Amino acid sequence: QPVVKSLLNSKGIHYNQGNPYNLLTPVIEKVKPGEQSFVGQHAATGCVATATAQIMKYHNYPNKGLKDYTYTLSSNNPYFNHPKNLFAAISTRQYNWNNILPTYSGRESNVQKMAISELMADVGISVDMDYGPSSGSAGSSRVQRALKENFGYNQSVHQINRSDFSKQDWEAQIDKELSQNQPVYYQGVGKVGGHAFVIDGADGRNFYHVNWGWGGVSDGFFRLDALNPSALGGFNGYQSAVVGIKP
Ligand SMILES: N#C[C@H](Cc1cccc(N=[S@@](=O)(F)N2CCC(C(N)=O)CC2)c1)NC(=O)OCc1ccccc1
Repeated sequence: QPVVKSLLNSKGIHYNQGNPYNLLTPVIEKVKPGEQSFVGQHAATGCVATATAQIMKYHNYPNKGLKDYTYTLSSNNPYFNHPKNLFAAISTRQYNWNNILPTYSGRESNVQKMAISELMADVGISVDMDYGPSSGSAGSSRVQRALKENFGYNQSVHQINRSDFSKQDWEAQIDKELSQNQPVYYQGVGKVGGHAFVIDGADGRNFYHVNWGWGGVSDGFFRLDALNPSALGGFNGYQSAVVGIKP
């Protein structure tokens, strides 16, 4: 195993799901029965969209979108009135990656805040995001499609499932991407549900650096079968990844 210092940290890339990243997500319309109300608030960007956007910022690509996308919200969603359709005019987008900053603390211009909110909403719509105070997505299977068809990433983009490999071969896939200066999309499921994040480093002793997409919270080094962030209370089952992410 090679040693690779965290690729996202080297570029100051630290995104989150709340403000100002979610200023263009759908505004919540209903109160989930018996729950405290989130009406009038923008939905979370979703960890699937945050992890993908962090990878896209690392490559600063694309300058122009390739294809629009539309989908209909799941009728199960208790936060919006149905039927609810969402649309992103990605094919007309001129992404200004000099306005899409590596991280936001609130001191930024509104041109810069709207630039990252544009990307976060475009990416989220591209992966059929189930919006809410927390926002969910199928993850890897839609990330690989969206990066290729909507944003024109390389044909090398594809999803790999943990159940298809030995432990050695699975880690070898991750190690190859990192040594190519290519961060890796990753996701897993725990008792509380699933989460999507980014692998961008390796300690050379089977610990991997993780960017959970929570603005830096619990970021550090973890083993692939012990992805237990302290912010939870792990995402070690049904693990999948998207590799070969490059222009
Ligand atoms: N931010 C953010 C969201 C947080 C969130 C929001 C709502 C529900 C939820 N829990 S889920 O119950 F829906 N869960 C259990 C069953 C699993 C399965 N059987 O595939 C799917 C995942 C998690 N994260 C995310 O969307 O997880 C992507 C992901 C997708 C597949 C696998 C791993 C991760």
